[PDB]
Amino acid sequence: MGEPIHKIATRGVMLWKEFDETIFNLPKNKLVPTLEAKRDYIISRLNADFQKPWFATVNGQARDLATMTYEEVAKRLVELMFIRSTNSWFDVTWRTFTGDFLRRVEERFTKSKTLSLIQSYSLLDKPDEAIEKVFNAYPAAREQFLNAQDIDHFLSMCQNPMQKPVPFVPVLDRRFEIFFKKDSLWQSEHLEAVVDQDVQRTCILHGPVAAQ
Amino acid sequence: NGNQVEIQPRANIQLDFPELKPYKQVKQIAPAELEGLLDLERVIVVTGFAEVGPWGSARTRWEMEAFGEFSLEGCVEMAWIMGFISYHNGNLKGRPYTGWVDSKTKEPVDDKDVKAKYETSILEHSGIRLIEPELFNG
Amino acid sequence: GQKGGQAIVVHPDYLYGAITEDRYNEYVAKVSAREKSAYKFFHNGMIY
Repeated sequence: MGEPIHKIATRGVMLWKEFDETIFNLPKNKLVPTLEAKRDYIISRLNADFQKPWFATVNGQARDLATMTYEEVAKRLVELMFIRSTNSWFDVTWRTFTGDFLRRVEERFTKSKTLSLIQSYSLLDKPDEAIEKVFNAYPAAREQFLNAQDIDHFLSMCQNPMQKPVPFVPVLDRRFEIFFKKDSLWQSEHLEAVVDQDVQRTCILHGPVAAQ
Repeated sequence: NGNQVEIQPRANIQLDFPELKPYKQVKQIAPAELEGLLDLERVIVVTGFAEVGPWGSARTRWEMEAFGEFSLEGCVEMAWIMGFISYHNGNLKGRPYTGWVDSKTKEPVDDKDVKAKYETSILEHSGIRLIEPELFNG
Repeated sequence: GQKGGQAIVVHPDYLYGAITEDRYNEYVAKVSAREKSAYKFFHNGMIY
């Protein structure tokens, strides 16, 4: 909403400040052209220095949702929402998100009425095996980019109100500020759910004078 | 004592590029002496094709020609060509919706339901049929 | 108006016998990439 906040000057907060003075203060008619002009720089900054990385990044190569395979999307979701140390999903709504995506994968690549291979999302407590099952049943999904409709569906369910906000930036558009800023305070207490357990990516509220 | 999820097919239209075999099989098909015998600047190939006709595109026309009836992908393509269905992405009756809607009523349509909703009208208004004055300036 | 014509089209796999394995493999990789881009474009263009 534009209110000042005192935060520790981490790389993530420094990126926040840079965007504040370079992107988020732009008028509406200039926001999209600027994002489009700066896509590569913005994506690299997100992946390097922020707690919400660019979602469509496969093995360090920046991409788009339209340029990812279904399998790549599923694995990226598991990589960003599933904690290996605790062997659990950080929260159950992200589990539901990934399960919804896998159900859509099955719907896209199935030829007739069939039983879902994910009967209960509780099967996703071992995400690797569930992904292997889904993409062994539908191997064509490992080498086909997302149908445009499924891109739209993915971005729609990134905007689900009854769901913890997704821990990544999925698209650059008029709602980039919302994607970048929303739900930014929990990561300080749960570094196990940050990309490299890196505190420098997170935002920590602290007073300047009281810091002494 | 007190108190299975089924998955519906969604149309996945393919471009149908030619399948490319391993070099071993493809080498088996043509004489071994053909390698380096031909001036490939003098060999003409077809790299793409298309059509607009009474049975829609080349994909839907071929489905009708070879199999006599439309698959799910063919039915969805014919429905979209004829303007029966249109894509929607946004709030629809408040709730968000991503998918096909009936072009006239704007009600959501599942891919599985396209055949039941539309196939009969698609077939009635495709191919050789009585001349429709509205298509030819009265 | 006495317009007679004939064309003969031959199966595309006979072309590949004319080239080396390395050239064929590089062609296959390029075609696969192009086909994925074409699918992306086709579906975007269709729904919009």
